[PDB]
Amino acid sequence: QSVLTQPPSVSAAPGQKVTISCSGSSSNIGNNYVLWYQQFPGTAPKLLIYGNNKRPSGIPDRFSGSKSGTSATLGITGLQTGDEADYFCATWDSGLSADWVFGGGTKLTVLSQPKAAPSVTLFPPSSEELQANKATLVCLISDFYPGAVTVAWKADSSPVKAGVETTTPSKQSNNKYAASSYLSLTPEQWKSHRSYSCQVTHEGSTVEKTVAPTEC
Amino acid sequence: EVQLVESGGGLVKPGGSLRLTCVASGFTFSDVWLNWVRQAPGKGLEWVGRIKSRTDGGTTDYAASVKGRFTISRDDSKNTLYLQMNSLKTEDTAVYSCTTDGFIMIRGVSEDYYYYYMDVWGKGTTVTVSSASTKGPSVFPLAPCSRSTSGGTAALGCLVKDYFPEPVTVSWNSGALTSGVHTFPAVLQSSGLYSLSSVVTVPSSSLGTQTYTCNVNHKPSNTKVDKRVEL
Amino acid sequence: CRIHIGPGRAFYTC
Repeated sequence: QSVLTQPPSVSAAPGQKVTISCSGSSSNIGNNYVLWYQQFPGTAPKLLIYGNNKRPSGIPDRFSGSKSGTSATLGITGLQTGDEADYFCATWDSGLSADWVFGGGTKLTVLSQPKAAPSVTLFPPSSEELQANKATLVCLISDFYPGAVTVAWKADSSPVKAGVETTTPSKQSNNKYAASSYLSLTPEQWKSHRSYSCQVTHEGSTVEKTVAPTEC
Repeated sequence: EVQLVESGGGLVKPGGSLRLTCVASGFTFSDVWLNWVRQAPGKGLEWVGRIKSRTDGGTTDYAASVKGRFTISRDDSKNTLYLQMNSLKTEDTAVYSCTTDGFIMIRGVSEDYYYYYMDVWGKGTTVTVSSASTKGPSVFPLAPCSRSTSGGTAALGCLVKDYFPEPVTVSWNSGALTSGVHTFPAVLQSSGLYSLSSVVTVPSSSLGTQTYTCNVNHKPSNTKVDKRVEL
Repeated sequence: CRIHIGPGRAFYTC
């Protein structure tokens, strides 16, 4: 629900090129001018592009920008390992308060190992938690690369979106990533359905695990 | 140092008030417009408001989400920016940072152009708005629905549930077990309480050869829990 | 004159 919309992640190998898009509305991007920033973990944002397509001092020409309608794009060529970072767009709103507005950010991964599919384990609620009159399904996701996934839950065959929390991926020791997701249920809901599923999508491929109350 | 440094963050209950301060060093503070921005957990940056320089009138603009509740002011003599927050809501929970507007100038023959951008950025201060009282976690075992496969691997873990405030720390077998271990970030439940999980992946054959105990430490409530997990 | 490209700024000043 960031005001400007960016893809959560993009990736390519050293030497290659990528684009990162930023989508807004006429009240922001459409009528105003776009900035792009680079940000490494634990560091401050660094300006890369201003006025849609201009580079400030010290920014090499392999970074470029364009604006089209209510969208904007950052282009990066000749990727270096040192370019791995978060990239976000910004502009302002055309109302009288003139808010600065921002994109949600895009994690750029400069590929340094083969892409790796996540291992998924879905844990059912424990007997102990059920005795406490609660029930939590825990979907644990690990060893994926690059570090971005989406998670979808199902009760039987139907999507379930309520009672879901998911963590943002964090680096493991082997430079692959892990994440977690939780589905909160009443003991009653848990016993009701014949199964619950956690579906994890990574780089266009889905891994699914299912648990059944009448099997645990 | 050329920098902005925020302070004053902390825990406050809904309906309460809190004032943040932001101290500038190393540049002419009175010459710049300043912003407050914030970033909620798992969310993107949101602008909170600005105050202009004295030469431009010293006026303030605010995001619709905080209008009538937050007030920005500046004391040029002290190089200091303030954010006074009143009638705080749980959704105001975030890291709050101050920034300056800077500009790039481009000379033309008849007009000079000035392109503005957020230039100097503070590191931020954390504000948590919650009605919750301190509470130690319940700890539940995480074990899979069916028997592990021969020749394969097995995952087991601990669900650390319903504690406040952050943080908790988790070790396994008193810290002796680190290989294959991952402790995840906390999530915030509807209840206003936090939960996290910690797991370890081991060879299926390793099962039955030793015990696996998660050690949970919640310093804010002076609670420690050891929980064995059996597969 | 000056042209100001950013939020809250008067667009043209002289």
